Amino acid sequence: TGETIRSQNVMAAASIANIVKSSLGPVGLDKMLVDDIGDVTITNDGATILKLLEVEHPAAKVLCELADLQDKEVGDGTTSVVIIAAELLKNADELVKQKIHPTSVISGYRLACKEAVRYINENLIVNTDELGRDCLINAAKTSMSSKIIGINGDFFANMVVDAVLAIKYTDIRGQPRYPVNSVNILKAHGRSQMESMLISGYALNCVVGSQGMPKRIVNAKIACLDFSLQKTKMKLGVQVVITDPEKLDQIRQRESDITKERIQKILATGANVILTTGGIDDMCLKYFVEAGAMAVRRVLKRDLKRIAKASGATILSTLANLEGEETFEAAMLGQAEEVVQERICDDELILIKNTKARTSASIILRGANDFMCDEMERSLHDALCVVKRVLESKSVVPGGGAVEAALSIYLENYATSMGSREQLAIAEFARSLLVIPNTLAVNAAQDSTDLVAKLRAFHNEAQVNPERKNLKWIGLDLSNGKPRDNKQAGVFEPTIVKVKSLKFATEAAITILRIDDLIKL
Amino acid sequence: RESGRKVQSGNINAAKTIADIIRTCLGPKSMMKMLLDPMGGIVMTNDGNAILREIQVQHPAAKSMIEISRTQDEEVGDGTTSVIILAGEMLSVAEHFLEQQMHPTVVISAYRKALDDMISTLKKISIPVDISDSDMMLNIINSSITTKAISRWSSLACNIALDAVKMVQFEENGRKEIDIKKYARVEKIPGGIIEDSCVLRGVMINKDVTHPRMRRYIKNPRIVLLDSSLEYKKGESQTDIEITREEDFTRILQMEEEYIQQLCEDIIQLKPDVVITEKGISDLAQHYLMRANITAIRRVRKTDNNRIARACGARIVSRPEELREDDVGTGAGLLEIKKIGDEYFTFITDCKDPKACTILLRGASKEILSEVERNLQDAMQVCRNVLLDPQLVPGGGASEMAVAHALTEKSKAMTGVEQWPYRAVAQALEVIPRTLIQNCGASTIRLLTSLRAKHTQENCETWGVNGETGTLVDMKELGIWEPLAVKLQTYKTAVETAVLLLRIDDIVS
Amino acid sequence: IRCLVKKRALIAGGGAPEIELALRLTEYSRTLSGMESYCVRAFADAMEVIPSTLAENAGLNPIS
Repeated sequence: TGETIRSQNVMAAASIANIVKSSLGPVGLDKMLVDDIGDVTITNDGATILKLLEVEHPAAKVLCELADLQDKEVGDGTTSVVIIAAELLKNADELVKQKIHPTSVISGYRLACKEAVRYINENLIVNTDELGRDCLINAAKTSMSSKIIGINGDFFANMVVDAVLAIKYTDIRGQPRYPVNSVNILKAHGRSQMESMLISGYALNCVVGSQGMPKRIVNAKIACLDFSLQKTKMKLGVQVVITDPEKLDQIRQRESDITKERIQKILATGANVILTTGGIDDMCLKYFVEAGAMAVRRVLKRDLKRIAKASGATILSTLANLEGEETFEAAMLGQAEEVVQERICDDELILIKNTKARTSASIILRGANDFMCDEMERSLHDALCVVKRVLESKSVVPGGGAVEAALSIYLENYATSMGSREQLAIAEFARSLLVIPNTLAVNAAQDSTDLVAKLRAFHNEAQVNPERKNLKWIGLDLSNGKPRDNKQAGVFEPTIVKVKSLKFATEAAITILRIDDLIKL
Repeated sequence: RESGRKVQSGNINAAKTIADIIRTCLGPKSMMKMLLDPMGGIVMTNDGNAILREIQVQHPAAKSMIEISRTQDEEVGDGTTSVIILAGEMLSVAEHFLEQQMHPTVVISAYRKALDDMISTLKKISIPVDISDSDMMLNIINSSITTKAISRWSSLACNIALDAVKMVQFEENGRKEIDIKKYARVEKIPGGIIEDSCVLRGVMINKDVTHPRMRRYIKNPRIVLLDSSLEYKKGESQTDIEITREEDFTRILQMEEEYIQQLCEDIIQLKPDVVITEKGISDLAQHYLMRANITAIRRVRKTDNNRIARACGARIVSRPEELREDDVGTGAGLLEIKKIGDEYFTFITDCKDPKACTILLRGASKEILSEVERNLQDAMQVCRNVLLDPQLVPGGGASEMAVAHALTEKSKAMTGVEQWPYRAVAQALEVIPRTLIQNCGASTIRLLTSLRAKHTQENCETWGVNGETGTLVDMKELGIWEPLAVKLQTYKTAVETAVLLLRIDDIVS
Repeated sequence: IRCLVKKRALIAGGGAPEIELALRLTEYSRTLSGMESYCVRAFADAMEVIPSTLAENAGLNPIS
């Protein structure tokens, strides 16, 4: 109790922080979260692992909640915020053993947080659609394989990163912006992996219905069906009993002949192309092909929805009212510009080129082996996530661990000028910025102390920029402590992920430091 | 909770304690593990899956050992003993020394470079095997069976496996990869002559398809796939109204006979006489197919129905409407009932959908049946691996020594700080050679030395040490062979296990 | 609001009144004297704790 219970709290938060310190990024170390005593889950990323983990200290419970609050706003910053938070405690703690009030250091942590945002504001790169964020090439390259798509790594990074930053794409029906609801990119093996290209339109994975089926139609109306067409057994069209054998047969043979007539009415309402998320039988597929309609089967769900919303107007992915082969009730008028079936990736696949409501563009990736394609699933996840933050807030910040270390001397420069009791409080805020370059050293398997030293060694004034790197701070790497330029392989962060983290970590630092009990009164 | 140094040492012990006895079991020479019960009884085992499941492990890292042998078992079923040995010895040799300096992630990067180093060596070392020549694949199967230690029923099993796997080979995926062995099954028949073991087409069912009426012989008529909905409806095609009244009962029944009547009519058109319904088939419904003059097979599980669908090789349909010769039953199904015993066994033969086969095994009893069936299980795993990759690798520790010097040469050439982990993966390989030395009863020093010497002269193409002759020997000469793919996959899983375990530096509950 | 309508005059916060009473109450006690002098003097010093405890929370060396 008293000072002692507080110190146990500092120590508790430290233990939590060491875990996420050694589990940050995809280059972290996986941990074991024994969930019972027989059951375990093993995975990496620091925020995710706290939720899985039984937290039981009060200092530990607030820091798990903190990580969760930060996620709602932005899914980055979440492993990080916790680590900064804890460090404040540890640094503050020796000043409480000395003579300096917790209250006196904590006010100067608020002041210090105000200066730090002031730095972020004057330090920004806002052209980032021609050299990207976390560099251009580097963005996609890091979560690739280093020896299955690590020799294709330049070629494929250029394809995907450039395409995320600036391409035409749908949003939510007649709204033209950058894609923050992602790009439709599929991975399918075939051909060269050096032959990859962008096609204007959507990319579809599907099984053809070609046996009479027209494979080119200029201008088309698109029925994207979340409902499996099928046909199915329905009661009699005349009578409500049977009692003769001639009526039994006539009613059944009427089932084929009525369907052919319905197809033409569906065209006249708005069909030239049917995209069905389920499959279509041979019996049902024949009615469409003879009539002059492109009916494709086994169209992937991800593709079908994303074509639907770009095709706009009224569409039957927003509803699903339909049974069998009945006439269309005008809820399936998806709009498109032209539909070319093209042979690409040694499979024939339909390319719905553009739509009339909101134009699109897609990449059909080519591997050689299934193994290559699997790997680009991971490449693609990193490129999309990195770029997603660039698109919302064009203001972004060059440096990751370079900002923090630039900032460490800036705060101390501010600290010298302030003087008094507050000069030491600011100083200790500044020491905790330095955990950021340590945590990345950890994941990289680099020296920590060596690594921060050398970054502060490159200095003129405080300001981070790609102009110098051997005389000013800029970037890091996740596998080296070397500084890098932004046309090279430095790290960037978005503005939002950095301001929200520093702040959140200060409000946390005050709450854990406060208590001087937990005891039964 | 464990932290830091506790964890690294823990990993190595847990791996290690599993390993000691389980490494010895590899090879024709097999040491037998005693497990002692609290009830004072004994279970004796050579099979790695059995040892692991039975023992009480307290430590989460140990549990990861167990689960990776599940990974292996699911892919092949041989080499299951091997993966934990291999995975253990990566950690022993590399870890503790390099931690003190502190670089874990480095040891991990090195493992996967080395892994690639080994995959490439294998293609050169191996020569092709003809994947349609029985004789050449046979000797390979002969190597694998004698690990289990049955060598009498084995001889039959090998040959029956060869035709079974080959006939269920037809997987297309644009690259023509074969992992298909899921169409294959073993039909077990207690009783009869011990030597009638053959293969017959399609898929043959008995696990719940033993019934007293099934049409004795079908030599033309079709099977009609159904997941229908052959059962009555009290409305049109869904139930909208309840029977609780005399009035409700009367009205409803008319609708119920009609629904059934139109279903049977769509079933009969394509000419069956044997008709399978998964579920959605009633006491009134089945009575309707008898009156249709159609033998009905009914109330037999969903797993049997997946099996029967594969046997004609024709797709299933849940579509209740207009079932054609074109949609269901495509090709010819055929149905033979034999009484081997006075019990009804159902063969379904003929698959269109290029081929398919399953195995008849006839014991003279339950016990006699079992011996063949396990050894056949080993057998069709080999047949498959040979089909998958059409190279056969020389057995024993000859392959291991080839890779052992390639890493000595690579690690020197690169001169990174990855160099020393390369060197620890080179020595982790050598356990398999040490196990084979122990098997004869000769000193580890003398035979390893010679093996290393053979690298220098003849490059260990096939000159390894074999444990059943205790001497350096050409493995080709003996008729010791195993398939490339089995070697590659065992190696693969072991690096994953070594990498994942090394990433756990902390364990926190 | 209810506190001020009951008692019309207005005093400062911040803990300054609490020192100001104490100091007067020490001096007056000594002039008055008596056996109870010690009680009223120690009481006034009891007062000195609360603005001091407040200053520590605001962050500045409290006794000073």
